[PDB]
Amino acid sequence: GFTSKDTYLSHFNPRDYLEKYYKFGSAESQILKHLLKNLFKIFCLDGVKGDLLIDIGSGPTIYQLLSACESFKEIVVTDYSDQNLQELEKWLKAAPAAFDWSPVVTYVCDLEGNRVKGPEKEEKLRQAVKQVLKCDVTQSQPLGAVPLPPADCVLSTLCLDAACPDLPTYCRALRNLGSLLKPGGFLVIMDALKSSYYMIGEQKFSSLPLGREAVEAAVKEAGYTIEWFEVISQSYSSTMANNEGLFSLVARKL
Ligand SMILES: Nc1ncnc2c1ncn2[C@@H]1O[C@H](CSCC[C@H](N)C(=O)O)[C@@H](O)[C@H]1O
Ligand SMILES: CNc1cc(C)c(C(N)=O)c[n+]1C
Repeated sequence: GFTSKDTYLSHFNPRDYLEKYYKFGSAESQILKHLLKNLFKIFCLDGVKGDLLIDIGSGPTIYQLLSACESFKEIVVTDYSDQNLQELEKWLKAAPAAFDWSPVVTYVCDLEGNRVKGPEKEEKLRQAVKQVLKCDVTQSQPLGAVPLPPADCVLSTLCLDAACPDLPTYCRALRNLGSLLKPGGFLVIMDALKSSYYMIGEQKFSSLPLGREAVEAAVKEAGYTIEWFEVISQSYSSTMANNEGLFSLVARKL
């Protein structure tokens, strides 16, 4: 009774997803602001840095990487959907048909103290992203046959509830992402709480409805130690999903 992963290849419209959730012109904008403040805190205020960050289930979005590119030499973006990766690549290659992230970029520049302007920030992100890869979090080797050095950080925003049909798969996915991480490496997860679906227009997608206790327990079971865990009550618009807030966590691999 859960969305099949092949539905992501064919029925997840990347430009419609961006239009629906990331236009930043709403509950969606309030959530985006909070996600950005947390990412800024992690990568710029806390010591989350290194040579390599792997972003898991990036979809067609870059917002989750804007603060990260200040702290990581290389960012690898990954997703199950080739269509999502193509939409991402349109922005990376600064193509005229690319999504306009400029209000989000400006917001991050403001958070970071206006040290740089939008164009410099976008260029820094474009230079950090060297690889755009296929991933499947449900597999023991999420990146398949593709070899990568162990990462300093694995980040995943709004992916794991959508990718995991049940709690045992969710715990296994956390172990699978851990295989990409160096010992003592950072795991950064942000996702919806108690959400059983989300919509992109008329297209419905399943979500695993987890509470904060189940998320914490799965992260400890998967071999991590939690540094901090935050719950926000703000939910997406009623037309989009049925979540009861969002969580953010930073953990280290044992
Ligand atoms: N098994 C799986 N492994 C990896 N990615 C998967 C997956 N099942 C679904 N996904 C991806 O999970 C994403 C959910 S959308 C979240 C996109 C983005 N990180 C954001 O913050 O908005 C989609 O891009 C979808 O292709
Ligand atoms: C904004 N993107 C969202 C939003 C929600 C609420 C869910 C979910 N897990 O229900 C998944 N995605 C990918």
